[PDB]
Amino acid sequence: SVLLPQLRTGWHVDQAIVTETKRLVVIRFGRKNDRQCMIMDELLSSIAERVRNFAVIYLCDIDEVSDFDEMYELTDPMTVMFFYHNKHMMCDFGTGNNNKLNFIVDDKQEMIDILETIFRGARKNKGLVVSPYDYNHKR
RNA sequence: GUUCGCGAAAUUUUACUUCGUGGACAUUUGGUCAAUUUGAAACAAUACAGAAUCAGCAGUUCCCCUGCAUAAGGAUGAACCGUCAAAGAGAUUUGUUUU
Repeated sequence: SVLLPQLRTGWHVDQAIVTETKRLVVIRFGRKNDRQCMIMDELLSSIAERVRNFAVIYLCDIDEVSDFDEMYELTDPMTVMFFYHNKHMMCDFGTGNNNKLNFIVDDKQEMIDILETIFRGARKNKGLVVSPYDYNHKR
């Protein structure tokens, strides 16, 4: 958890998205007290060093910044989201919501494969990517 | 209350109509192509998932064979033997077989 930096204003979020051209921007929207928010914080905290080349991971709190709540429709304790060149990325996970992310991923390798596949499909301008894993038993 | 099935009646055995009877009798979600159009905001155009394959040499790493170099190291053969050159001056001797 301490490994990943946190974004304390909406402008740190926005500039974090704008100033980074060549690698994905991954934000976890959620609060420190939640049960599901710390788990993806640990999972993403282990993965950050492997992936630092082709992606970077940041942290955002909903109570700290409530500005994006209505715009991206943030519900559930946590939503992970993926941004490439200011463009919100999108991938059909089988969860029925191709936007953002909700559930807690299990294995490191499955999440690194999601990051890798979203990245690779993102370099081609492709809006929708198809994950190798449809988890929809979860949602 | 809806259908399927069996028994009874009114008529031409199956058929309609009604009685006695055995089941079956929920709705949704997980279902978005991406890319592009100077405006009070709609899915209307514009694409439309088409969103290179055989062969050759060389080069790094080790091994062997054969050359040439270099550093060291060895083995053996080779018939004949070492304390000047020129010019000038002085001193001593010099009848017949092989010319």
